[PDB]
Amino acid sequence: PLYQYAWLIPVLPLLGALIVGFGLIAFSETTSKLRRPSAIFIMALMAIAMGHSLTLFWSQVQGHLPYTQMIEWAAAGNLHIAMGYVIDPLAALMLVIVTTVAFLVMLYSDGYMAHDPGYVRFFAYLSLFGSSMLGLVVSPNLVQVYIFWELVGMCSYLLIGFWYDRKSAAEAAQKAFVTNRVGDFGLLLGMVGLFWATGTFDFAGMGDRLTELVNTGLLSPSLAAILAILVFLGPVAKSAQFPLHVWLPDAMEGPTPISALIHAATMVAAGVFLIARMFPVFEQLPQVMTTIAWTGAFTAFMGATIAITQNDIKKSLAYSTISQLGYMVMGMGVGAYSAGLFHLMTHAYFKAMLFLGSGSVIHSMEAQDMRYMGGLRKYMPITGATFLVGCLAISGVPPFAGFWSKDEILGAVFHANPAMWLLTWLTAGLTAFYMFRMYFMTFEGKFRNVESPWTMTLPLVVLAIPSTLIGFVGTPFNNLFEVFIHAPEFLILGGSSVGIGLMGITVAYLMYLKGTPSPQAIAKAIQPLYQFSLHKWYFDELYEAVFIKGCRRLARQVLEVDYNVVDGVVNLTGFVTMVTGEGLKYLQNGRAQFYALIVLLAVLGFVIFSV
Amino acid sequence: AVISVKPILLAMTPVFILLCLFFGTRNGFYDTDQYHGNAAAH
Amino acid sequence: WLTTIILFPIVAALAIPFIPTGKGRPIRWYALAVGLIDFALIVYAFTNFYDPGMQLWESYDWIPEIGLRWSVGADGLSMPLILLTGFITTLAILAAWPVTLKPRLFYFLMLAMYGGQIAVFAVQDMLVFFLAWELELIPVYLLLAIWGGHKRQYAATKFILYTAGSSLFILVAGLAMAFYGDTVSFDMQTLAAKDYALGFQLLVYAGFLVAYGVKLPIVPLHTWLPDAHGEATAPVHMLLAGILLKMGGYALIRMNVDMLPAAHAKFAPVLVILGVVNIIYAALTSYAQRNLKRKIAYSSISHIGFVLIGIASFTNLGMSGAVLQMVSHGLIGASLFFLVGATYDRTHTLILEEMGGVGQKMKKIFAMFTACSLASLALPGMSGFVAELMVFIGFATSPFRVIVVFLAAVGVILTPIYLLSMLREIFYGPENKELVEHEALVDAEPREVFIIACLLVPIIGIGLYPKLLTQIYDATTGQVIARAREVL
Amino acid sequence: ATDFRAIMKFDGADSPAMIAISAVLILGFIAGLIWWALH
Ligand SMILES: CCCCCCCCCCCCCCCCCC(=O)OC[C@H](CO[C@@H]1O[C@H](CO)[C@H](O)[C@H](O)[C@H]1O)OC(=O)CCCCCCCCCCCCCCCCC
Ligand SMILES: CC1=C(/C=C/C(C)=C/C=C\C(C)=C\C=C\C=C(C)\C=C\C=C(C)\C=C\C2=C(C)CCCC2(C)C)C(C)(C)CCC1
Repeated sequence: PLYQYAWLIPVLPLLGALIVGFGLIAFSETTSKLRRPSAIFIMALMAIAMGHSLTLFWSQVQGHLPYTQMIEWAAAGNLHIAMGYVIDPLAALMLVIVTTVAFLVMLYSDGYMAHDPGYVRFFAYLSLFGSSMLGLVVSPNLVQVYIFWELVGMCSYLLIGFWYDRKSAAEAAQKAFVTNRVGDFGLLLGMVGLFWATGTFDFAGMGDRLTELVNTGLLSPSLAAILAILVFLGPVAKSAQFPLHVWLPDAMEGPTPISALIHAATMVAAGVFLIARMFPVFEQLPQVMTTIAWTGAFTAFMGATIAITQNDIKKSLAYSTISQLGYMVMGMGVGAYSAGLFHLMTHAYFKAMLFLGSGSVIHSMEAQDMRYMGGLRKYMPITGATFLVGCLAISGVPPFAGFWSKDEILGAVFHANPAMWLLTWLTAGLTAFYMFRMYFMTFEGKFRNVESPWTMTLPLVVLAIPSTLIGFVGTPFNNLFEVFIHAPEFLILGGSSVGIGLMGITVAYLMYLKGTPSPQAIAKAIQPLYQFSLHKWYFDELYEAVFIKGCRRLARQVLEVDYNVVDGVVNLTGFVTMVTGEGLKYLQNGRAQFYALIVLLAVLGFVIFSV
Repeated sequence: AVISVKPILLAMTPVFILLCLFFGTRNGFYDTDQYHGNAAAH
Repeated sequence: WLTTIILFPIVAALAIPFIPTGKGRPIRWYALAVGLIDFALIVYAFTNFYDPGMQLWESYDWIPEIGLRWSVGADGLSMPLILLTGFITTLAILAAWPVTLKPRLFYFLMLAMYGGQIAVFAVQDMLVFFLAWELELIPVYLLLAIWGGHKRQYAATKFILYTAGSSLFILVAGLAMAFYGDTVSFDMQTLAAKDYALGFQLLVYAGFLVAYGVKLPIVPLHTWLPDAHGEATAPVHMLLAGILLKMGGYALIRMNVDMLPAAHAKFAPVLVILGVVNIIYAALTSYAQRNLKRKIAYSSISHIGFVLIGIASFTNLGMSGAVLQMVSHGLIGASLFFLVGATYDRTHTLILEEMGGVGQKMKKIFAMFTACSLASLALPGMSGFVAELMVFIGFATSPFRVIVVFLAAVGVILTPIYLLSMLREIFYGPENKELVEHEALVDAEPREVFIIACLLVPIIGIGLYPKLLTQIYDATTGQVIARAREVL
Repeated sequence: ATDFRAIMKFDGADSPAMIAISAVLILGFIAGLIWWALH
């Protein structure tokens, strides 16, 4: 049956890429001119994976218990290492999300990539991405949530640096790799600690052993807390949360399909995915849930504040998705396990729609700047309508899914620690503002400066269907999402969000559509907080000043010590045994009488210390 | 269960020897198209 | 078998001086056939290699007047490295096709140091060990001084001087342990089964250390490495960086953990802090260095710290992490320095800021070099990460081991800094102007791609299912560490 | 030295005084740690 060849899911795409990789290295010209059949081959592989995952998801919602099939990977005398797969319902959900988004985006990128070199290497990278993340999801243990959690990082390095002809992509890829290696430093120390203390890594025994040990002594209270925030320092890098957020928007120098996978709930979700599968390390530690929550909250306020003053559409959606990841991490912090993943399962669809629509408009712009693209929708009906739907999703207007997601999380934040409410609330207002000036500046008005495919547009509709219909698996009258995903009246609270969103959309309508206030003179006047938040909260300059200079100076501080204080000391040995020879030969002077001296006077000292 | 390297090696190394002798013939840049040098790095 | 393995390359090398030619072509095929036949002898003598001790040892008697015996012996701890040298020196010869300057001497010295590298592992006599350790000097000296580099004078001279003056206490130490009692042993086993007092255990240990810490360069005992690995062509370098450092590590294991365990237990913290110093030091000195080759040499110096930590641990896992790191770096650095040699051959330049965007026309070396660079750092799916992870786990499982892990994991951040900065400086960006008018090398002739593909298959096969390489020495390392814990 | 002329362009790092008070820190660091390790 199924559940035996579940390991087959990462292998088909990988294999595809592998073959195509051997086709890009050997037989380069053929596979470079063999564009579309390789594409649909990789697509068939991902489609088999998608059908397999869908059948698993159906067999798991219908009813079954999890089926893990592990194997011993690295062995030694007493201890062991396990590396296999488990299929719990959360894994199946994330699996189907990954597969569907990857299939649709692969079809999209069949059209996004015009006559262009690198049409097959792209799909090779993208199938490797599929394998990597699909293998990350199916993971009983934590060591396997580092292997693929870094394979996805290198694949992001590759995809960002697709256009290696350019210079900005190289720096962006280097940055987005190094920041994730900081995250790896964190999670690696956390793993080595959780193995040092407990003696196993399975996400369930790791909690039983921790609560058992803390019931006794042998480590407490901050000796189980230091190696629990290090684990969280991985998601901070991979889910773009504060303070490791600078890598995500600069990764937008890469293509749009890429930026739609690795900014949907496919890669950055991995962070919160980890936080889902580690609550049996965090639930028995209320000293770090608070840290996680306020981290997510400050991230939300950050991404909401920066995106307003931006003018580049893609680089604005970057801070938007940072903010939404912040909402999810907030929900993870204060208790909620089955409400952060609802926003995840909703955010893997409308944000991808927005990125794909951005790719469509920037492709139909012969750039990238909202200020130089005025009223479209005279030629972009489908893209504009679906962008509008995804824009409604990330704000109020309750029939759409993002309200049903950003009501549960807000309710959880209100019942527990309502001080963190009233900041998230205005932040939702800021979402409603920037996402609708992203529309009124872009798809409505007069086309200021100076037309839509088919393959590029079907995915947007196929994702618009979820983004309007996902909200109805929440809805706390017949809630099915919380029962299928479990951890091991309300109008006064909900309608406030819709009212604040109406405030935001109204302030956006009267300000960019016609502009009866002064969008320029509100920032070309006394107010300096347009410069701030357009220099993106100087963190970038801060790191480039204090940190990148630090190692770059310390390297010389060490290397001259190496080339002078270490090397010169031993070369001095050769110098000494050279000058000794140069100065001792003068004993030999070319005089027989000097030998007559130091022959018999050379001895007669040998008699003095003799008798 | 456990997998052993012995038949893997026995199956790979003849292919390695044959492909080594084969790709020894396949060459290029070093012959005439460029590279007046002599493989010394001076 | 081992005697045939060691003597057939050397004996067949003595035929090269009387071997027809018109320009220099039929020498390299002969050398490659010799290397391939000998590798076949390795892997065919590996069929009858069961997997605890010397699974085959063929002793003889040359000089009974001293105690010298031609005691070859394979082992779980020495057979992977024998395979490694038999594979990687063959691929060095399969990389040295364009050698036109004095090819007879090239393919004689290369075959001489092909038996001079299998012998150091397939030897159990402490005098013949010294002989084989020593006979790497003149061949490497000529390999560096004739072809390869402008500073090759200072490099080769410094190499031979340091690897003679620190090939110095190995004999002294073998003697110092040979005549403690009333038996003229000169044999690994018979001399490991002797009770050595602490008063000179930790003196003979330092004698071994001054030797095994210059070839496995530790804190200042490295300054020969940048000069000898910078002024060196690729196929020379593959040997010099993939086998000899492993020779130091192997001999360190077998002479300081089976044979002086009581002093090992007292000095191991030194090796540990030295290893993390090695990592951070080499990584900073690599990110500072700008040329192209010295960078990767310091990267090797960085990667050896995992070996120091894994040997200076005391569990059954750190040792395997060390050996796995060794077999990993032997496969990684070889491809790295091969690609560096190729890139120099196409550009006739090493310096980074003097070239950029070369990956627009020379867009075959860029992929291979990116892959080997990802393999250098502790990337999962490869053997470079399995070693690091096993080192961390095994060490922490055993200097209050929470600070040294924190300092050794800095390499995880600090390796991609200079590697990816090197990639950015070389291959990314817009093509240079006519300042680079060397005609960007016709992207890696299939013959280079085969080299790196056959170096890049075993590494992935290890990184996915590492037991392939660990099935070899689970028994031997188990016995070694059982002994070293039985003392304590 | 004069070879290290790149983005690595810190001026006050090649002088003998700064090299001395850098080697002091590095040697004292390894020495504090070797004393921490033995004891
Ligand atoms: C039986 C077990 C099976 C398991 C095997 C597991 C290993 C899996 C390996 C899968 C490798 C998939 C990647 C394939 C992409 C190759 C792309 C290529 O060769 O481009 C080669 C391209 C060829 O260039 C392409 O084709 C034409 C060539 O003329 C065009 O002109 C353009 O160059 C471009 O279209 O080279 C370049 O021009 C650009 C190079 C860009 C840099 C790519 C380096 C990527 C290397 C990643 C390798 C990671 C593998 C290690 C990680 C292992 C993870 C387990
Ligand atoms: C010989 C030998 C060995 C080996 C063995 C083993 C370990 C094996 C395994 C094997 C296996 C188990 C296999 C696997 C396979 C895989 C593959 C097949 C993949 C990869 C490859 C390829 C595909 C490549 C390609 C490329 C290039 C070349 C460049 C870059 C890009 C790419 C990556 C694409 C050892 C080490 C012991 C030692 C020495 C000798």
